[PDB]
Amino acid sequence: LFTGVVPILVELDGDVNGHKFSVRGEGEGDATNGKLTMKFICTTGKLPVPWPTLVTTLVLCFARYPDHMKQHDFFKSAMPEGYVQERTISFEDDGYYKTRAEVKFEGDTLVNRIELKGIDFKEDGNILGHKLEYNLNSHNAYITADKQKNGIRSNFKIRLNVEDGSVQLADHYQQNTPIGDGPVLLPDNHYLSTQNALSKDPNEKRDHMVLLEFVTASGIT
Repeated sequence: LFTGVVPILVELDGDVNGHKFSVRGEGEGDATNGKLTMKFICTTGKLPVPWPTLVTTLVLCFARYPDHMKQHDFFKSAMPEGYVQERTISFEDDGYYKTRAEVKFEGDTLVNRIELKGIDFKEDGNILGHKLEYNLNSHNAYITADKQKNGIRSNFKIRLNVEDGSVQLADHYQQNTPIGDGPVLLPDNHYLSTQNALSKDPNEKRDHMVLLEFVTASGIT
């Protein structure tokens, strides 16, 4: 199921401050090496927010969990029926993203289907005003079990690069639960670490993002 390369489809329907948009993505995942390769297209025209602010919303089941941590891989153990991933994201000095997603297999394809709402952004801020560099730093995230809520949680911060040279923080608050609320593997506390390279397709005319990404779990011997 995750042994070799798996095709991925991402579908995101959003609106920020009432501006409606949609993103579709295709690529593949290789959980053996923790590797993702994707191309995302804005199917509604110009993306009304910067692409770097959507990377975390646009499949942690492809993180590399080494052998000794397989008993702590919530994301794969919930497959193929899948999980719900929900986030609140607070942007420094600006608005909020509220996201709900279902991650599951639909046939041979791993599908991430997302709804996003962005509330109370400034029209002339860094997000709606498109003032971010086209880049995303490497980041770490602490993963904990929530036995009460039958799932896992994670709170982490992302550092966005602003075109004036400053840094803008995005505080992420995350919760995952299995689709169907059935029995859930409860991991011990551990970390996920991500590297991501954002680029462009020199022949693509639509608003788009090419992504190469590497995610690895650590923290349990």
